[PDB]
Amino acid sequence: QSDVRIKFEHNGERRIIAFSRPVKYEDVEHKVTTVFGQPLDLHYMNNELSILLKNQDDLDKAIDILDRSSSMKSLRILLLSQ
Amino acid sequence: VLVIRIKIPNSGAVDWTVHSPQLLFRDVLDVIGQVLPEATTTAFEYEDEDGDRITVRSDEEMKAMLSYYYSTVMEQQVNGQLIEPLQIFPRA
Repeated sequence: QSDVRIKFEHNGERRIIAFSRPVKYEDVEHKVTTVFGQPLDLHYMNNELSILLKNQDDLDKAIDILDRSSSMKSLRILLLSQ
Repeated sequence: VLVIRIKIPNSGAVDWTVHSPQLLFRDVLDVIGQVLPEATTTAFEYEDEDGDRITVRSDEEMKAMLSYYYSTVMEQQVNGQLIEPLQIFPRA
């Protein structure tokens, strides 16, 4: 429990931005808007599986996976247009 | 003391020894422009723990880079591994 690192992927580029805990969905979505210039859907990725994070509950569960993981050090989030 | 290793063409890198004043994203771009004066550089990449190339375009992104680097250095010191500089790769 230090900052949550989110590895955003968008159009062939990756960007890592750190978020202070507790991380709010609204804050992640706002960061996506200011960094990438438009609102974009958050797809949490693990290899061939992914899930749309639609809300605070969804994000919290993704962070729980990150925190329980002995391996993972960032949340990989693929950004796609709604 | 932070050392930033700036990749250059043809098997080199230029090491910049940064002393401690806030290091700004703009300052890194300025140094890259000195080192590579025939290139247009507006960003740079580094490699994360997954080996993924991560593009840096702002101070907030540069801060996440530095935090990662410092964590890595700290672990290396503790576990007695060779400490490497922070390698970056300038970017159009």
